[PDB]
Amino acid sequence: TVAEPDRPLWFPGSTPPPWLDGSLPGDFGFDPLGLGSDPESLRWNVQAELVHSRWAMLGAAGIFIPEFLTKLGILNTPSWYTAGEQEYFTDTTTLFIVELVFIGWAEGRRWADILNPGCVNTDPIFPNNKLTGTDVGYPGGLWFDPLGWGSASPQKLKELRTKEIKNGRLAMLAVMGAWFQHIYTGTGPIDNLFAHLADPGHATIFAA
Amino acid sequence: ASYKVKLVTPDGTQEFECPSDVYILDHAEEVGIDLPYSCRAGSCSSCAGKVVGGEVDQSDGSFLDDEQIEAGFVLTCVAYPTSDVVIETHKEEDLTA
Amino acid sequence: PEVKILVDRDPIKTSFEQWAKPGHFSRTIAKGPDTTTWIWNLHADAHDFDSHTSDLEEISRKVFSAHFGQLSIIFLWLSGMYFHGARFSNYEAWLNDPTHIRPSAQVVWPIVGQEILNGDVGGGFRGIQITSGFFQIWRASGITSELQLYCTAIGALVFAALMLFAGWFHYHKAAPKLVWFQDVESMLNHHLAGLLGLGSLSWAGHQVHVSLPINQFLNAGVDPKEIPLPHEFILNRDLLAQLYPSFAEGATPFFTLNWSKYADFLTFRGGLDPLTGGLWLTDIAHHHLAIAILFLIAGHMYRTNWGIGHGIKDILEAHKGPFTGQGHKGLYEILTTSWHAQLSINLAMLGSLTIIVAHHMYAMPPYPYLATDYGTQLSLFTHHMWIGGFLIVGAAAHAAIFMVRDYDPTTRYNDLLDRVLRHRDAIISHLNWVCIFLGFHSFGLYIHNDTMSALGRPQDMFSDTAIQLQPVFAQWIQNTHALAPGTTAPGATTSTSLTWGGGDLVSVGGKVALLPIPLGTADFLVHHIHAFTIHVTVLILLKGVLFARSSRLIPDKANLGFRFPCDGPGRGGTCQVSAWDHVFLGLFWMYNAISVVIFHFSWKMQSDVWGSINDQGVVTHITGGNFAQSSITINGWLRDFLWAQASQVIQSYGSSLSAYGLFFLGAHFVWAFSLMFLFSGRGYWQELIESIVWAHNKLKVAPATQPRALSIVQGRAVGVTHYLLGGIATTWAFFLARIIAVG
Amino acid sequence: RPLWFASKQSLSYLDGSLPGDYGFDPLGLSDPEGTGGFIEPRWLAYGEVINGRFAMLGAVGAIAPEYLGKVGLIPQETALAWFQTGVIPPAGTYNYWADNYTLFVLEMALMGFAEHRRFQDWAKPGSMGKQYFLGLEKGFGGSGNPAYPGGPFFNPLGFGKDEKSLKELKLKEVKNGRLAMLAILGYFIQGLVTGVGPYQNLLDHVADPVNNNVLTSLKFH
Amino acid sequence: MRDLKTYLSVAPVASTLWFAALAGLLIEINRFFPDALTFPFF
Ligand code: CLA
Ligand code: CLA
Ligand SMILES: CC(/C=C/C=C(C)/C=C/[C@@]12O[C@]1(C)C[C@@H](O)CC2(C)C)=C\C=C\C=C(C)\C=C\C=C(C)\C=C\[C@@]12O[C@]1(C)C[C@@H](O)CC2(C)C
Ligand SMILES: CC1=C[C@H](O)CC(C)(C)[C@H]1/C=C/C(C)=C/C=C/C(C)=C/C=C/C=C(C)/C=C/C=C(C)/C=C/C1=C(C)C[C@H](O)CC1(C)C
Ligand code: SF4
Ligand code: FES
Ligand SMILES: [Ca+2]
Repeated sequence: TVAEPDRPLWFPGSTPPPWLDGSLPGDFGFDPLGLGSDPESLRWNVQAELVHSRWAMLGAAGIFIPEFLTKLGILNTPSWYTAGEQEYFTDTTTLFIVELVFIGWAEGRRWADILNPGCVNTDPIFPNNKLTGTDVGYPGGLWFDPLGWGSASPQKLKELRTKEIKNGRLAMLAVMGAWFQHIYTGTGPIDNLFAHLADPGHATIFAA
Repeated sequence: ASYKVKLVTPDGTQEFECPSDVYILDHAEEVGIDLPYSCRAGSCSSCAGKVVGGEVDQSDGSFLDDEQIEAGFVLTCVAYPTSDVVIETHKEEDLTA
Repeated sequence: PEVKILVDRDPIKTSFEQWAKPGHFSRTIAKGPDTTTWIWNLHADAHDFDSHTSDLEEISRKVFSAHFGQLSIIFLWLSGMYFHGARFSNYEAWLNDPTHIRPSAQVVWPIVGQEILNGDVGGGFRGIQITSGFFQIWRASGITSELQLYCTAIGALVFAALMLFAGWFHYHKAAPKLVWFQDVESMLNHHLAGLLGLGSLSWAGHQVHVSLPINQFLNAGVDPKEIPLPHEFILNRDLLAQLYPSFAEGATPFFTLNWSKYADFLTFRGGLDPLTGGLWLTDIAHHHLAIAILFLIAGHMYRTNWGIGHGIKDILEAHKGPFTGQGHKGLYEILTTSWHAQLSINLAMLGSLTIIVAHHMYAMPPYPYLATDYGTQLSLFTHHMWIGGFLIVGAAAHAAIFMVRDYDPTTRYNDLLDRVLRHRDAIISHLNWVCIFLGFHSFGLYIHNDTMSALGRPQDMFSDTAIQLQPVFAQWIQNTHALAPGTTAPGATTSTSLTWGGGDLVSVGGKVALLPIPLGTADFLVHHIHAFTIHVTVLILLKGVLFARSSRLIPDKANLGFRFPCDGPGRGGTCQVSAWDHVFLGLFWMYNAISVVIFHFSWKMQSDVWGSINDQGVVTHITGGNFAQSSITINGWLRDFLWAQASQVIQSYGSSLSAYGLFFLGAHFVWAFSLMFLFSGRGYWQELIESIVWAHNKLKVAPATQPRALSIVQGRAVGVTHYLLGGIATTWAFFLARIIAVG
Repeated sequence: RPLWFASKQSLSYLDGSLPGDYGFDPLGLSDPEGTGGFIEPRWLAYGEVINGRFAMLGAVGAIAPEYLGKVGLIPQETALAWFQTGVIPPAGTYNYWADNYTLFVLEMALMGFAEHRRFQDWAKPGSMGKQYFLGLEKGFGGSGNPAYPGGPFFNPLGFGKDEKSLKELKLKEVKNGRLAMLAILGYFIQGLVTGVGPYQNLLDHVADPVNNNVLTSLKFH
Repeated sequence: MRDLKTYLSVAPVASTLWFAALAGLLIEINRFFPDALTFPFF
């Protein structure tokens, strides 16, 4: 709600679309297909981009740290791709069922709050407990914000949030690259990086 | 919504107010300035008239020349007054030619 | 005066809002539906551009971009053909042994037992045998690996996207104006010299550098993988000079004018290649060279911008005499202001051309290994005959549209049109008479023959054994065509085709490619039947065109339009007076004529042309040669052709040809289903819909868009559409099953 | 103002404000009557300018190596023709520090960065000197005319601060550009027909004129 | 984009999608339980 009129623009010289004013964080005026020209569409897709970005960041960590310290002899975690099968104390379908129950509860809560803000705030068993964040997609409270780190007043919250959305975009792209490299090649990503670094002028995709 | 209508007529020129979702004829019927009609169904030329200004919705109009709606004539009984209009009455024959 | 590019910027804006409002083009449809009739009209008037508006500029812009859309579609279909040849085909194995592997470029998934349709087509492959003749084209092109087929599929996909973008561009961003379209002299100069001249020159080039050497290597016996790539022939030229010494001098002759030194690969042989059963490639390259020269010169006739040339108006105005008044004065103004006149002339010529293509491609087979592939030959002849007939009928449709909507002696007067209009009565009288006389003297002979054969009087028949009717002129002409090479054509060796004669027979793989076709009493009868059918079709269509505006029965017919049901039951009853109804009636007669043409060709080829030859040299034809003696009665057509050759299709259940057995029956069903629409009328149907609607109302489940019965004209159109589909599909299944089964 | 094959149509709109305006337009491409996309006359003048500039560069560059292949310590393995350096791999390739495909991608990246900005100057004149570019924006303002942007970058030495200056220099520029365009076309069709290289071709013609042009119509390959 | 959402709900497109999905469903059912003449369960 501070309509920055001359922000940075992904394509310099363009004139941004009318619905991309400057209020939202991480705004750069990129919607050439016009997929966010309706306010309800825009807010829904804001939630979708946010949650995708946080999921992608978790995933990018969980690949690229364990792989970079598996190449180095720190740990012995198998290939993130082939880690789908190497079997644990149970099988996988039951593991999936318990994950399903657990995470589906939380996603239904987030659902409720997306369609009716602040209407699931407190706990039924313990009504005294209450989430303290007043925006959708930024829950706060003790569980999601015990450090108080998040809640503040603009120019401070707006920058932190833009930083979040940019990290998230890079993480989405990162895990996408991990996938497509390990499907194109039959390697690990850190192997790709080391090979390309040892011969940049030749160890590109144009090796087949 | 309910724009003001103006109708030149041998009786004179009178105004009445009436919502855009209506046909002109029943609205001149309301206040009581008599106009000539036969069909009330858009299939003859007794309710014919032309316009001084603005323009009138002729979506549900039929039995007209592929021009009668581009050079002025209008049937008052199947017409929605989208604007504050100023129209003619008793205009069948200079339409009939 | 001068010729230039003329364009407007951004005439219409790209938007989706008009997609969500159905029927934006017509004011009546835009209003929205009350009854279901709306939904039909929305589709019937979708491409009637000159009825959505009055402005000629808008109609021409729409036509141009619609043409781009059609070209994009055609490119996508070509892309599919090449991709399927590359990915799901047995083309390489067929390339290895063409006279044993039957071609196949479509496989099916194993879903409900339908994998039985994946039949043994030879070469370690199981699928559907195709009859479009694409392998023959790809071999005549020089294609020897599936990578080239992939490459052409990708190129065609790119070209399709390009066409679609150009279609959007010329309508929404850079739309040419009317004066650009109305320049016909520059257009003709470009299509004659640029599209047809440069096209066949470039193609002659490709045949000289790729098709000729690769086919020389293939006919020499070399493995299709050990043949050099085409571009090698261009980089290293000694490869070419080994096969054709003339490629050593290399364009010095073409300038030194000693064209004789190219006689290596530019020949005038005539006849077939006795190794592959096709025309000599050295003849086809020389042909294309000559055609390119002719067209490139002919594209320099009309004046555009430099004085020199011909004015079309001047040519037309110069022609007139004492029988025709002022004729041809006023046709340039007409042929530049109506799209329907242009479309009629163009459709007439393209349909006739397609029929000529059918004849010439059976009689002088262009591709290698096509003549002995009997299914492909039958398929191609039949397909192209059907296309030609349909286009000729559309020609009449659009001549009638021009007569109803565009002809106007008040502002564009032409004399010849006026005089034909002023003696249409005598015209239609004489044509009517000649069709009656022609029908008596051709079908009547068949009826005489059947009755004499059933009355135990075969010596009173019209046949080669009793009462001969030999086509002397046809025999005389093909005898002249036999003696031609050496006497009236000293530069030719063999004559143009093997059907003319001379006692020369060409065989391939123990099959008969070509031999002299004998003309007899049966040929005389069949040809007069054909003249009869064509004359009748002409009578119907020309009567529809000439009386499109007025009659002695309805003197103001032009005011009722081009497509109207009737003018009521009075005057005796006036159903089907419109010109649309004449087109509707002419479609049935075109179907009749083309069906008889393809039956005559199919029976004659098997009976006296196709078959197998023995090493001793005794030809056994597919059918025994029974066309000369059984074709002269109707009972012989019912017995020896239909009943005896439907055996293959009524016995395909359980084999890989069972899809044809299913389509046979489905097509019979669709044909019989159309008779319901053709024999009835909409009053009965609307009254039945009344009671059904009552039943729905009883349960609060009745629809708000009130159901109506179809229109009168829509009833006729649905009827003829299903009739044609049913009949043509029946013959399709019959032909393909029969020809694929025996061979 | 000398005229070459002028006409009363071309001579209408070709008044003379443009450098090297010779009234030669036998096809009538500059006619402002029905102008649309990429047929507008300003874009055609800009396109001639850019074609000529790149042609001067490329025409001097495609002959430079095989000239220095004959004079100096320049190593002959780095003395190739313009068609046997990698431009047409079926005619000769090399082994640089990269792949020739990575080379294509990287060169396209750099030229995308250059040409998208040059265009955006053409379209909304004055756009690029407004958004942040790590500095590098104070010099990319422009001059109102696309083909002559000026600034601290494209004119360091400050040539032509008057009108006669600029007109005379612009004339010489477009004329040399046309000459180099002709030269590049000649390069192409010579290097196909005789198939040896333009410098070698010139040196094979300077000796004897026996095999000037029509001799090579035998087209060895 | 809203206009596209409307257009996608026009009758021919809606029916096309509905029946393509139905076809996939029946095809996969028959690929899993082929050649069924009876209800063999209960
Ligand atoms: C699921 C991912 C996702 C989603 C939902 C969004 C959503 C959004 N983005 Mg974003 N973006 C993304 C990914 C995504 N983005 C990535 C990865 C990048 C880095 C390349 C960007 C860079 C970016 C910029 C610079 C900007 C946005 C902006 C926006 C907002 C504008 C509204 C809109 O685009 O309509 C709705 C969005 C969708 C309907 C999602 C589209 C999904 C399509 C169908 C994917 C198509 C396939 C893809 C092209 C190819 C995938 C393969 C590839 C990964 C190899 C919107 C909320 C603008 C903004 O102001 O942000 C606030 C803006 O300026 N985005
Ligand atoms: C270059 C070829 C060409 C072109 C451009 C046109 C163009 C035109 N024609 Mg025309 N016509 C042509 C050839 C052509 N025609 C031929 C060959 C014939 C002979 C049959 C006709 C006969 C004809 C008639 C009788 C009429 C036109 C009319 C029209 C106008 C409106 C057409 C329309 O939108 O209807 C809408 C198109 C459809 C509703 C599609 C019909 C679908 C058919 C019936 C189904 C075919 C089955 C399919 C092939 C296979 C079955 C698939 C199925 C099993 C799934 C339009 C300007 C009409 C007119 O009024 O002119 C002003 C008119 O009534 N044409
Ligand atoms: C790339 C991507 C989205 C890209 C979208 C783009 C570009 C759209 C752009 C545009 O539409 C806009 C915006 C506006 C339009 O006008 C224009 C276009 C251009 C159309 C999302 C990726 C999103 C990627 C995500 C969310 C990734 C999450 C990954 C996780 C959770 C990892 C889980 C794992 O646990 C497994 C399962 C196995 C474990 O062993 C290991 C690991 C691998 C760690
Ligand atoms: C005027 C007119 C008008 C009228 O009306 C008509 C007419 C007549 C048609 C017209 C025209 C004429 C003409 C002549 C034209 C032409 C132009 C040109 C030539 C261009 C070029 C142009 C050209 C160009 C750009 C070029 C460029 C180039 C370059 C860069 C190069 C590069 C290179 C090099 C260095 C080397 C390497 O190894 C290779 C390469 C990489 C390759
Ligand atoms: S309504 Fe039908 S039956 Fe009656 S006159 Fe017209 S076409 Fe003939
Ligand atoms: S009464 Fe005739 S139109 Fe209304
Ligand atoms: Ca122009």
